[PDB]
Amino acid sequence: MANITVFYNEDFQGKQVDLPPGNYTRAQLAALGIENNTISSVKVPPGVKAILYQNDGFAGDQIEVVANAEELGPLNNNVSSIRVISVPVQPRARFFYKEQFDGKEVDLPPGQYTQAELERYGIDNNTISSVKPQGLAVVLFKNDNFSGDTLPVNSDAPTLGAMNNNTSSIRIS
Ligand SMILES: [Ca+2]
Ligand SMILES: [Ca+2]
Repeated sequence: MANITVFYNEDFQGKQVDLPPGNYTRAQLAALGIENNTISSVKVPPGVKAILYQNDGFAGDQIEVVANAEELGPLNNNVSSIRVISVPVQPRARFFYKEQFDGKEVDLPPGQYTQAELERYGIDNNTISSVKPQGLAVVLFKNDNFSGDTLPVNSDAPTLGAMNNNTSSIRIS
């Protein structure tokens, strides 16, 4: 019942398409219609972990995700091959764009992120705000390699766009 959902245009914009898990490429896609510069944004719920592949035929710099990716990454200039495999259930956290549990919503599973993936994997170098732990507590860092001042969000906070200065790294515990 799971299935990844891509977006034609960037910024989580542009008609989306639901593709079933499993491994496939330009061949299967040829059957559909989309291919190449199209898988701009992505949205993949838990229960499964996806792996993207720039060049078709499963080649080129690959990627790995299990949540949504408003801004995939630099290699987003070309996409066609992918690989998805079911995965155990894992809680996560939910962040909102505007300060008011609103605006572009993004979420990430438990783990660690830096000033590169995090931003280009859920939001960006900043503009976070209101957070809502969907299952695990969230901790923010104000420096690369998660090393410096921090703000451990041990609970609900539908408003935080006034403290986290430049979120360089995070740790969903
Ligand atoms: Ca963009
Ligand atoms: Ca806020």
